Amino acid sequence: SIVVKNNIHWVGQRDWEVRDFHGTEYKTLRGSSYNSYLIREEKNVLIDTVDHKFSREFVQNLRNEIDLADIDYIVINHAEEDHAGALTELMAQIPDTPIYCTANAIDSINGHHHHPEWNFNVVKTGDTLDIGNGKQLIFVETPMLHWPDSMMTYLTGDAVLFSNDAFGQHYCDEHLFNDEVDQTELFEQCQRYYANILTPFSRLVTPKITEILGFNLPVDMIATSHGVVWRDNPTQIVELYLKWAADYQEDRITIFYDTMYNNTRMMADAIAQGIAETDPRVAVKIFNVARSDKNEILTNVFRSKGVLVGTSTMNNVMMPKIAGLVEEMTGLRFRNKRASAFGSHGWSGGAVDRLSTRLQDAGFEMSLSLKAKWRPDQDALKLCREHGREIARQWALAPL
Amino acid sequence: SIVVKNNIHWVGQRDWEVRDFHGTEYKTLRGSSYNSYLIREEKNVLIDTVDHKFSREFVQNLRNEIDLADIDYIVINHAEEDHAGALTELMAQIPDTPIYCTANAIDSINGHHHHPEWNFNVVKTGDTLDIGNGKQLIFVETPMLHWPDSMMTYLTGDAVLFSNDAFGQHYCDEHLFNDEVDQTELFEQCQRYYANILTPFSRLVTPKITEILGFNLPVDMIATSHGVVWRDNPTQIVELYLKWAADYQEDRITIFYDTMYNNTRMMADAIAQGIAETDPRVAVKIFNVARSDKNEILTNVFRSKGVLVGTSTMNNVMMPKIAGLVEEMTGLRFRNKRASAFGSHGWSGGAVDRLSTRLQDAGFEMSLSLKAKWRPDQDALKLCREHGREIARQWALAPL
Ligand SMILES: Cc1cc2nc3c(=O)[nH]c(=O)nc-3n(C[C@H](O)[C@H](O)[C@H](O)COP(=O)(O)O)c2cc1C
Ligand SMILES: Cc1cc2nc3c(=O)[nH]c(=O)nc-3n(C[C@H](O)[C@H](O)[C@H](O)COP(=O)(O)O)c2cc1C
Ligand SMILES: [Fe+3]
Ligand SMILES: [Fe+3]
Ligand SMILES: [O]
Ligand SMILES: [O]
Repeated sequence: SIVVKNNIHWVGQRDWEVRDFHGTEYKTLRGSSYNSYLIREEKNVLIDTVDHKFSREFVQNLRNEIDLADIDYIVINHAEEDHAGALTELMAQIPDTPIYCTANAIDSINGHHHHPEWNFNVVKTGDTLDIGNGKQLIFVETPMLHWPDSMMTYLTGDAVLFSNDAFGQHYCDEHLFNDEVDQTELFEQCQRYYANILTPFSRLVTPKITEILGFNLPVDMIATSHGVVWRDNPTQIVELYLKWAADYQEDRITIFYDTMYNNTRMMADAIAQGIAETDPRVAVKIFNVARSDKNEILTNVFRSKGVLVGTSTMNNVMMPKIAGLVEEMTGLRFRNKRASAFGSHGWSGGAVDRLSTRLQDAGFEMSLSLKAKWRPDQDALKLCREHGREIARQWALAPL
Repeated sequence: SIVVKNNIHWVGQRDWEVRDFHGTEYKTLRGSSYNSYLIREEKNVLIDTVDHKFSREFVQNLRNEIDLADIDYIVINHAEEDHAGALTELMAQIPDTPIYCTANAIDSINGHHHHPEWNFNVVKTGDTLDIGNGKQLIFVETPMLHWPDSMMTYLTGDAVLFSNDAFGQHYCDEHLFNDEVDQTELFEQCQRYYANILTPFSRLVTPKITEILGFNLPVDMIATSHGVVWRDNPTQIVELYLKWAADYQEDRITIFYDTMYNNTRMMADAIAQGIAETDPRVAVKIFNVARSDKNEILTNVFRSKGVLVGTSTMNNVMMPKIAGLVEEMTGLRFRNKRASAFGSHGWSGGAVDRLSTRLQDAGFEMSLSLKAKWRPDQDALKLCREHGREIARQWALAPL
């Protein structure tokens, strides 16, 4: 274990190896950690657990810290596999230990573990749990941030906000605190996490933060369920979350596509040239969805004012990886972003129009599409380059 | 080179390494070959070329066989990259050599190579090209089998049908003829090819074969553009194509899904049990689309009377790999097949209904969906098992 502050002990698990989250839809290229906390005051309180893969390690490590029978309360901020996976193993040893969680958490905990006989205590925003020595826990409901059952737990005196998933990131490191790790890598993992997971709930982020700020609770540390404990200027990640939630965009355009004979790739590169020579302020990124990291593509979409998506026509429809990515973007609900579909075809085509419609269905404001037949010659490449110019002029944040 | 028959020389290229075709949408697990043929009678005729990766090897190997200036005619059955990729390199040495192809091939050849100054000769069904010694080429147009430009070339006397893509397969072997290779592996690669490439054009296969049969042309060998030369009972692959084109299905059900916490997987396995204990005649296959070979999944769909597709709800939509696969199936146009969508959800769900609709859009006859919340308990697994029973009864090819 590691001392977070005073009697707050980190009893979690580092994961140097993990690469796949949520099936294979989130790639953790820098590993992750599953943060669990044991508070030892007059009462002993366990906050969350860890991923099911480390269930036996978690309980054994917990035994080394404390007699399991001496644990008074268990707090479940969020009943996802990677935080509540070792719960069954733990409750098998101490089945009478009370669990404090939201009403929705009773449904999600019972939904996986199938042990409704456990002693649940529904908490709502403002509810308190005294743990002695003048300290108490204050619970804050945060539904759909990012699950119906989600909440945060605040510890008075020590002024530590146990935020669970919120403000966390998938970043594995031997050091626990934010000021002890690589700042660039930390930011990248934080932004990657928000972009790929929290984007659809951005409308809920600012009101909830505003609500919490109204509570006037001092914050010395933010202890999340993933990655570092924020202790040095801890509200920096809160400020980032406020920025990211406001339909975030930079002067940036992301271009991605799939291609069978590189015809659409040729179009994509020419489009990029047209943009770059029209608006020097715009940053451009290009990805082949079949050869690139999907989560990196989505992080760039999140960062972009607009996107261009390319596909050739394959059996009268679009290429499947493009269809898959557009479906996923539809779920993420990007806002105030623009889009244009492009691609090559052999005869009757149709995938470009089909893609433009689905981009619109995903919530993008659509500009005109760009089409070409077979491999673009010099004349066709000029048209693609002109398309990039036209797009750059239209999507300009400012004149010229 | 290798002697196919008499003065017909195989001047193609084996590809032991290739794993990706059409971007990454076709996995060639047993490599492939690109078959090109040089006929040396009174006239010298080159039939097709090879993939662009082996362009320099192709021309050099061709030089070792014949003075390039002595090549009289070039026949392009089909102007796809993997057959016309070395054409530019070749025509750079012999630019005056006439090219015989369909009208649509002029558009596809010029579409990639951008050399309209080449000497094209449009051929249509029944047209002939005398090459001396009492032998002639007879051309047969086969539009949308599988490209607009596609055709076949028949050589009289030797009775060899140069079928290009048709009846071919991605199977790399040192031996050239069908009777010299592993028969099981040959069948598997043949069926994999038809299922993943030719399925949407099945309605065109039987009429074209019937037309060709009416020509009463003797067939000693079928020399395709991929894999083996059919010399021993060569029409066996034609008979397979007739079977496969007739909305082919076996008493088989394919189940595939994606899952984040294995909840949908649990449903899939229970569904399979219900099927197996209801109808012993049905063969069942189960795939996780994120962990399986996509082309194998599609080959099984092709072989199946029906499918069940699983997804959990992810940000109010379906999992992207499932969305991608359903798009691809929409393009393949499977016929006379049934489907049922299933999956787990956390709260409001919606992906199962969404998937059922898109399966219907893909052309499947839909049965009722199966839904469950979080991880299925014993009661829920009984319902899933009952769903498999109900599906097995409904999709029964015969009573009981
Ligand atoms: C398997 C396959 C299916 C195709 N289906 C269509 C089609 O349905 N309609 C069409 O216009 N072109 C079709 N084409 C032609 C491609 O769209 C054309 O080659 C395009 O220029 C390739 O673009 P890309 O290199 O970006 O993949 C198909 C090509 C392949 C290889
Ligand atoms: C990233 C993520 C997003 C989710 N979005 C939804 C949703 O929008 N609606 C819903 O009902 N459940 C949602 N869920 C809950 C899952 O559908 C639920 O956990 C389901 O039982 C998982 O099924 P699986 O194990 O087959 O993936 C979401 C879960 C995750 C991890
Ligand atoms: Fe988490
Ligand atoms: Fe081919
Ligand atoms: O999580
Ligand atoms: O091909």
